[PDB]
Amino acid sequence: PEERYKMKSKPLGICLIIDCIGNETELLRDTFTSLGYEVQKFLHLSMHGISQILGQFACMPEHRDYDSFVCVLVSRGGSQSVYGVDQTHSGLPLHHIRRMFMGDSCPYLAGKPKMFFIQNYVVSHREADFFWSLCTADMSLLEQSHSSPSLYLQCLSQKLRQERKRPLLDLHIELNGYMYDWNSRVSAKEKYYVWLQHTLRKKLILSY
Amino acid sequence: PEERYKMKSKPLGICLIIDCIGNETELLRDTFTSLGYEVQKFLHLSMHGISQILGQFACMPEHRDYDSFVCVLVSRGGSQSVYGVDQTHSGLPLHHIRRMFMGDSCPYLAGKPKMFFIQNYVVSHREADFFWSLCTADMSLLEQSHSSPSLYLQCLSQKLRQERKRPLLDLHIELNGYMYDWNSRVSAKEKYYVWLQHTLRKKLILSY
Repeated sequence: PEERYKMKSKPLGICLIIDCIGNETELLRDTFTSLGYEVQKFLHLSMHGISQILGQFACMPEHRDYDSFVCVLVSRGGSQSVYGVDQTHSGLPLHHIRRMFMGDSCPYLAGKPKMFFIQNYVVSHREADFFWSLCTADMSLLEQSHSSPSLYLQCLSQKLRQERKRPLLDLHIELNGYMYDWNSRVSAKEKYYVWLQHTLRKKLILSY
Repeated sequence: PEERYKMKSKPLGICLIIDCIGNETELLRDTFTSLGYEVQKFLHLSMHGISQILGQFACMPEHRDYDSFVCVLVSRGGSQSVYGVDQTHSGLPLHHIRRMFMGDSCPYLAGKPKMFFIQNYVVSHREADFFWSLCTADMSLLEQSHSSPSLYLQCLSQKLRQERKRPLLDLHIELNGYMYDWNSRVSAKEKYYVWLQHTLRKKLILSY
């Protein structure tokens, strides 16, 4: 009875990683490579560079042969937007990003789980099958150490790599609990806020 | 290892039902009574009546002895607000509702799952442990038949009553799929849009 997203293709799908800060530390490259994804990572992209690359990945016909898609984005930004490496106050809207992968603009992934994991650093029907995890943290953390991976990326890597058989949603609940516990022990500026929004229609497990 | 919210008290908690339309049809009263909740239902409340009652339920000291809280609200409203039976265009903000049950204003439910299931009809740290399911539907459905329960309430009742051992989140995923399938077969005005937002930190199952 219980429906589950088909997850059998080899690779499971493409995992697009855009790290505009430099602290992703291969954590998710290694994690998703280990889960069976084909990872392509890019560094030092401006907003225009981000759109160029996102546009190209949304158009690949090889998605047709894959069961899912993963996108990891690490960037400075505002609420609901990313700046890439640009010094700006009007960033690339996040909704414009997910918009590029909706069924109409991206037929090849129609009916397939499209997962977005975003680490943002800020200054203090066609929409079914999307998984959108957004972590916001204070920009001061980058001034202190821009090469140190956020706890969100570390925890995400740990959970997916160590418990790939549990549903993604259940792992994310534990990540929620993990971030809440961290937040309760540190100063305001060291905290991580995690927002999750999804339109999944079936149980999603990143493995066979 | 896997954490799960404590669910053993008798009753599991209070289930507050506010039906300002008249179509709840005892579906959730029966469902939650069957799961072990003490149900209290109110009808024909204005925005002021809704706040009066919500305020009283947020203050009950008996929550101290319960493991959770459930609130079902059925009302005409705007986006993110409910009018109760008032003819108005500025309703009671939904965020003002959840605000009344946060840890600071509601210590007795601190660390406990607070579940809100809302059916709205519209014209075309302190925040951990909240589960917020909001269904929006077109007001024209009430003109046609204000006593007919929405499919959202019917499906919710069916899932919880027939599969009380599965986590609430997994049931809600199936409800998502159920609503998407319904939406794909009918006209715009008969559709139901479901928005889910939560801050759960552990697996939530409404039974022992």
